Amino acid sequence: AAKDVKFGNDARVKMLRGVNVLADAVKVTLGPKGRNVVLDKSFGAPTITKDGVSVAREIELEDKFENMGAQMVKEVASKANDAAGDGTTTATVLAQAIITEGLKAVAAGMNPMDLKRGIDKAVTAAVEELKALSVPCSDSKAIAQVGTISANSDETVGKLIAEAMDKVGKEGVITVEDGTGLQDELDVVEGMQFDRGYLSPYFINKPETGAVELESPFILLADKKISNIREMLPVLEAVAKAGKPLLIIAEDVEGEALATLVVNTMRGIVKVAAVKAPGFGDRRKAMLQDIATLTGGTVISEEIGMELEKATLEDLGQAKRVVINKDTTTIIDGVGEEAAIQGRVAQIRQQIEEATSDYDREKLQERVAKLAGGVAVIKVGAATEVEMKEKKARVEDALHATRAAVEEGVVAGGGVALIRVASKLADLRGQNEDQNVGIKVALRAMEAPLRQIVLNCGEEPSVVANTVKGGDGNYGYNAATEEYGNMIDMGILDPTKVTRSALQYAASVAGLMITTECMVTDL
Amino acid sequence: AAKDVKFGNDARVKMLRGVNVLADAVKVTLGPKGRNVVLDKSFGAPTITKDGVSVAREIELEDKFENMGAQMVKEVASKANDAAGDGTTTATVLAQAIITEGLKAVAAGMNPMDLKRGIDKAVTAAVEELKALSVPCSDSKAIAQVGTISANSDETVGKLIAEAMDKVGKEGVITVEDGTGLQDELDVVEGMQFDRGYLSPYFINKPETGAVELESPFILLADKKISNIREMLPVLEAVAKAGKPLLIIAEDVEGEALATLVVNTMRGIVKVAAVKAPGFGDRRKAMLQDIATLTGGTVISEEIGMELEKATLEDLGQAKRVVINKDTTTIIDGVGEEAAIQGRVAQIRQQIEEATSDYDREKLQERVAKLAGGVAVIKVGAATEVEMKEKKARVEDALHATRAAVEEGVVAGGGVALIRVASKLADLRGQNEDQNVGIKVALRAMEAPLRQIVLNCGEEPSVVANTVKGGDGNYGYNAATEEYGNMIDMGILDPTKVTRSALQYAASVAGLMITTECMVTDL
Amino acid sequence: AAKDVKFGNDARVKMLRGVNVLADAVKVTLGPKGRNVVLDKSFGAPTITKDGVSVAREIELEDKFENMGAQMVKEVASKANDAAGDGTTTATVLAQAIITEGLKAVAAGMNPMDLKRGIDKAVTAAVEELKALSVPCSDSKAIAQVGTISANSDETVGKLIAEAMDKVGKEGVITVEDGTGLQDELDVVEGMQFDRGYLSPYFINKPETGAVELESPFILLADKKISNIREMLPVLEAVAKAGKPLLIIAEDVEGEALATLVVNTMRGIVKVAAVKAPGFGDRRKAMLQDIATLTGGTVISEEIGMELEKATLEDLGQAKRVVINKDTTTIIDGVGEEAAIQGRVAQIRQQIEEATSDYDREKLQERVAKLAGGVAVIKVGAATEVEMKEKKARVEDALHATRAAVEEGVVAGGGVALIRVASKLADLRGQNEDQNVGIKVALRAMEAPLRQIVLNCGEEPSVVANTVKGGDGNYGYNAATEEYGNMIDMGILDPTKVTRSALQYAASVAGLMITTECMVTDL
Ligand SMILES: Nc1ncnc2c1ncn2[C@@H]1O[C@H](COP(=O)(O)OP(=O)(O)OP(=O)(O)O)[C@@H](O)[C@H]1O
Ligand SMILES: Nc1ncnc2c1ncn2[C@@H]1O[C@H](COP(=O)(O)OP(=O)(O)OP(=O)(O)O)[C@@H](O)[C@H]1O
Ligand SMILES: Nc1ncnc2c1ncn2[C@@H]1O[C@H](COP(=O)(O)OP(=O)(O)OP(=O)(O)O)[C@@H](O)[C@H]1O
Ligand SMILES: [K+]
Ligand SMILES: [K+]
Ligand SMILES: [K+]
Ligand SMILES: [Mg+2]
Ligand SMILES: [Mg+2]
Ligand SMILES: [Mg+2]
Repeated sequence: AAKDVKFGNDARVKMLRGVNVLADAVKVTLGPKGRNVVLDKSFGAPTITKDGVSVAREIELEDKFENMGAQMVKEVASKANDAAGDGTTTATVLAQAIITEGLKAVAAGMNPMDLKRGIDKAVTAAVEELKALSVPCSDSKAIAQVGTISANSDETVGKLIAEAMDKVGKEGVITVEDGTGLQDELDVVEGMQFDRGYLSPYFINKPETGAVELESPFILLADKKISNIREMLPVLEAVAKAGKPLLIIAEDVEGEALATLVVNTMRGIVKVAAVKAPGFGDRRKAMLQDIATLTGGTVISEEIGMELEKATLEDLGQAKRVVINKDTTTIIDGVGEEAAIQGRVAQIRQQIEEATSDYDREKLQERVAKLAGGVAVIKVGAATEVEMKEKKARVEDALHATRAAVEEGVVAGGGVALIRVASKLADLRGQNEDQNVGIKVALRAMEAPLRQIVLNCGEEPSVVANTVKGGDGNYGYNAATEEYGNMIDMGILDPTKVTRSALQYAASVAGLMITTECMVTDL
Repeated sequence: AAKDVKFGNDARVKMLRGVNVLADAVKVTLGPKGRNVVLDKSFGAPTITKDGVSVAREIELEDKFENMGAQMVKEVASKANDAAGDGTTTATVLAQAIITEGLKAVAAGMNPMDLKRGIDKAVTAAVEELKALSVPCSDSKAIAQVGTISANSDETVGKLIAEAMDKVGKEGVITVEDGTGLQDELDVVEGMQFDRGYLSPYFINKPETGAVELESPFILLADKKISNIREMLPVLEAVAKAGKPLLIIAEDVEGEALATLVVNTMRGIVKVAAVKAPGFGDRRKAMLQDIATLTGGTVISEEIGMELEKATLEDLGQAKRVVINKDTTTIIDGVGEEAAIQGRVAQIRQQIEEATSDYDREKLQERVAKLAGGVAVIKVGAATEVEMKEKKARVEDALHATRAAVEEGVVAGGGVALIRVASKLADLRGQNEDQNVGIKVALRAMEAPLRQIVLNCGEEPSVVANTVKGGDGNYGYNAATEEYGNMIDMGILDPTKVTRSALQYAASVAGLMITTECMVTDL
Repeated sequence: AAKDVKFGNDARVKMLRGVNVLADAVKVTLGPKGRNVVLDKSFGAPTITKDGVSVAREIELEDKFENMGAQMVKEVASKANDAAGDGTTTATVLAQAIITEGLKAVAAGMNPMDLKRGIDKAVTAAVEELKALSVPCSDSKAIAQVGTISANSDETVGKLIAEAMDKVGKEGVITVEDGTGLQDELDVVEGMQFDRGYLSPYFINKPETGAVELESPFILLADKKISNIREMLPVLEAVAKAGKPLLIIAEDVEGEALATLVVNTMRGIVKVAAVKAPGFGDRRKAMLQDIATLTGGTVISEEIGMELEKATLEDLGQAKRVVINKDTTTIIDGVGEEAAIQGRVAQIRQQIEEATSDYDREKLQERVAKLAGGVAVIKVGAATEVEMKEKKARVEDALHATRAAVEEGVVAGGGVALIRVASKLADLRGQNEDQNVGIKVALRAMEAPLRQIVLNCGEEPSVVANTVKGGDGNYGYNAATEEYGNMIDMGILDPTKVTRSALQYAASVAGLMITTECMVTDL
């Protein structure tokens, strides 16, 4: 339609106003003294959340240019959540700081593309320095502390994540689920996990988490590809009568003749989903057989000659809970048979003892790790649904933070790591003066997380920032106890991946936004 | 769409205004001198109710932030009703008191997260002190008094509930249904009850009670699920000939080829429902056989070879009334042969006389308890429909309260138990000063139920609260007779579960609500 | 008419909003890095001013409660201007800080009357500590530095004021008036000054400074008070034909038959003013004789028999410029006769050498000091009228500040003195806790001038405030050079009277305002 076109400082201040609205709503949640945000939901009760990305996703403005800025900066929280699942508030705070300082430099007549280049150079240097001063979470062994910090100083959540990592392994699969009591529970049970996603965007359930849940579902397995509808239509009727939702693990499924027909068949009463099969050839068949044995099902094949028309409900597999996400799909609890599971584990161990191929060896080691470790389910204890959603979000944040910590390491929390890397980059220079000003903009924005943490505590951010900058190493400000000390010793640890990702995404988006002179939107 | 975003005290006062609107409407109903609320119904006559959750569910505000506050608080009454079925007004009163005091503390600069932690610590301590203060309802033997208090001092309702618990046992199943006369009736008849729910969210009938009623229905039983629904299609038409609702008890039934098709088939004249069967394997088959014998029906099986195509209406089961709820589904009066029921009971008793396995022992004991106890139906007597709805709500409250009393115990009513536990927690302290303020907020809110009860009587709540606090034990204030005395002696008994649940849910929601600094809603 | 009535926090936030509007407009002008405010004038060009009281007087809000707050704080700048003629921005900043912190304490449930009592106790203690901390400007001898600081670091203005004080004495009268060139001129000329005001409030000219000006005026002197109007009507006609404005000096004149008649006679072409004469009886006659000899005029008396009807234009006195103010009326330049002036001075000196009465001695010494010192005139040099008004305001501020400095002493500038006295009052306590919180409010608000000075420089106020508080003595922050050092050594000196008065007026008004629970205005 007809477009409103704005130029220069008018467009820039409107975009900054939108960025500020989103970033203020998100930044009120930063740190231990960060507060909560109520998001009105079109379905049911409002959501109370301390998660930056949840607040960011819900922000949309009446003013179109302000909304444009809000959406562009909301991309920062979205990317931070997608990458690290944590630090979305920090990423938003950093993006707002870079935007504000860069727009100030633009108003000083400097070339915004050179400012963007300086910001990018500073952020590359800072990512290198973050890697340099990162400390492995195996050496530090503070997975509980990382989980506690990421769960808003909830020591019980961090202890639970630490116990789950001690039980199913630091790389084992852990899933956060809604509990039934008022207490958080940890249950290590038998399950399977494969890194595959749903093949239909309309499969998403009523919750907007992006992943679908199947309660006591029906597992279907097939290594070959079927053509005719009427061949497996009686199987569709049998599934429709089993009472348990259908999850199909096949090589690949379209939506032209299967998803469209079923979506025109239902109004949404039963959630039927299909997933891809990791690997190919012999590996796909062997993983399918393992999944069938875990769930008590069977896998059809051309060589076997078994047809789906003769398949019964008892022949097919059954589970208790399945979580299907784009990144990773996990069958949480498949009944199957414990003796069968143990026998399959022993058989795969014997196969390891037999085979010698390097790729086969590593895939068999992955298989035995998946089977022996099982899954660990953390049931969130909460008296109400709003408390359940809040605590589950915090536990998922702690889970993501602990995974990122054991993957990439830890650094001093409370914004201290960014302060230290900015201090180490004081002598960084660019090609020209505008690049140097962009570098200074990035370095000053690197203090914004600590300053916002301190602002949320009601203290004076400049004094605390100066005291931290005057220190060295992991010296910083415990905002919970409102006192200075060694951040590592006090247990305030941030995953290096979370900090690095927040900085990188904030920098990319914000540096792009400071280079804008014109904005085109609808009237 | 575009979002209105509010921050700090403006958001908090709008949230509190919504909370106050909902809580005032709910709280006018508290205590013996509490009054009624008329809720306008889009269908039929308005509903007159003294039930806090009924008033709460009907509250929705034009202002969006006030509406958010109202919805969050309405969650308290919803959770209290779901858990204890009583005390929703007390839960709302407690939530409003916690929110008001906690928002006052937040306005005093206190960190709301620490206030929430202090509130949670105080509420955990008070739950412990309520458990300690609780007295078993078997020892006290005041089920009639509990039912009388929960029925708004209706001694006839309490006496009826006491007689029903004396006849079918304290754990026997009791259903409240509309009568035909102007007097309340108690009828102990043969029936069955299994803890299973409906498999379709659209199965809810015209009444919004959440449980569906089938009048003189037709019972269908099956332990195995056939593939295609066209096989029983003749049985479906045979059912469609006889105007009896079809309740199908099976292992599990989906809805994407049976419920969706039946929804597209009929417009809702006569209803058909499907439910799960308790147990699995042999236990499920035994339960289905028992239900069929109670209702005079038959159970199909693969081993038997009896196909549904040969099934007739006479072979299938039949009942007089069935109430299907998510928590528990009960067949009130299955139309079956009395001699057959007695013979089945004798055969089962012989099975106890033969069986010895501990799990089999307990399941057989449950079977004989369910069969011998039967069901007790309370026919609510009322001249008009509005009086019927009001009295039925009160009798359901009394039933829930008596169940909670025989389950978890009783305490002094009139808010005296919360006053006593708050007095016992005067020396409770948290980690810091804000946590201590949160504890004091929780303790002061624990007085709110008694104060609101006294306000509804027109007396001065502070004087009565001080007089009660100056006493000890079960000393409190009979608001019906407007005089002080031992609450247990005067029969003002509250179930411990009801009090504890009201406190826990009010605390969870209100503590989360005082921690909000930003609110995002539609414009 | 009909009244809008607001209560509690709604009234308080409206009042605070008005206070904030006025104080923000005023506070943008504080310190060496303070900027200017453009005030729209209904007559002619807008005025550009760095004066806090000029901005404050021009502020009036559409909202009535915000306007009430604005008027109440505008009283602070008005009182500071009336008392010290300087520090009105500091007084406004202090008042805003006291109001903000005190309203925060009121929102914390604290008694505002006790907060006001604590504020008053802290401010009394701080006035005492300022008196102790003050250093005489005779010992320091930094009148040039005081004038430079008060003229917004205009060293030329401070040097000019210092030269004028060296010439006509520190107590000699100095008048700032518009020049004709682009350079500031200092002219020590013969004149007189008596601490008397105009007898009519309608005499105020179009300029709003409150002091009327007569260009080349005609001086009339009289000691005896005649009754009728026709007696001096020939004198009035002689003045009307003379062409020079009339300034009458007498005992006392009403306005029933003279001011009203002269107001109705003309429309405002040439102004005619009447003023009191210093002293009484013989002293009044001697003062009138001295003034007449200075201006070349004559004084009528009953004993002399010289009637006003016989007075001629040559007999009456004449001057070149007259400025009349309520506080003090000064005849700037009267022609008279130099030989007559010298003869009168010698005669009065001989009278001193003759008489011996202590009161006569002191009055004669005052007379000879006034005659010998004469007057100093500072001609403000500016190319345009807007620059003229701005520079004249700054020179008048410097003049007032130098007078206050030689009267009451100096302290460290840049808000350092208030910081030091707040540090000294750290252990001050009141009767109760609310009084102690009021004391803390006053002590925190006494940091506001330095913090606003630093904010106007674009630096971080908390860091500079902490650095200054960590220092001792006159150590502070030169905001012009942006570096720390001894405030006295760098010549940043504030008159002790200016600082003390700003604190006292801010405290009185702000403490009264924090005690308000209801506001009544027009709708
Ligand atoms: N006690 C503490 N003292 C100081 N800083 C702390 C403390 N606890 C946590 N932090 C810091 O607060 C930040 C985490 O706050 P928060 O979890 O609200 O934001 P986030 O991780 O950036 O985003 P998200 O909302 O996506 O989780 C990290 O920088 C962490 O190191
Ligand atoms: N005669 C009485 N004297 C004093 N308190 C009484 C008396 N009768 C009942 N109460 C008290 O009144 C409260 C019950 O009020 P009411 O039943 O209206 O609300 P509720 O139990 O909170 O919730 P709901 O609306 O769901 O029933 C309990 O605290 C009970 O102990
Ligand atoms: N170079 C300087 N460094 C630090 N502080 C300074 C400097 N020059 C002046 N100041 C301080 O700035 C303040 C004067 O500011 P300003 O004159 O604008 O306001 P004011 O005196 O409060 O009122 P008004 O507007 O009526 O003159 C004093 O506290 C003075 O000591
Ligand atoms: K956050
Ligand atoms: K009620
Ligand atoms: K000023
Ligand atoms: Mg986090
Ligand atoms: Mg009740
Ligand atoms: Mg000044």
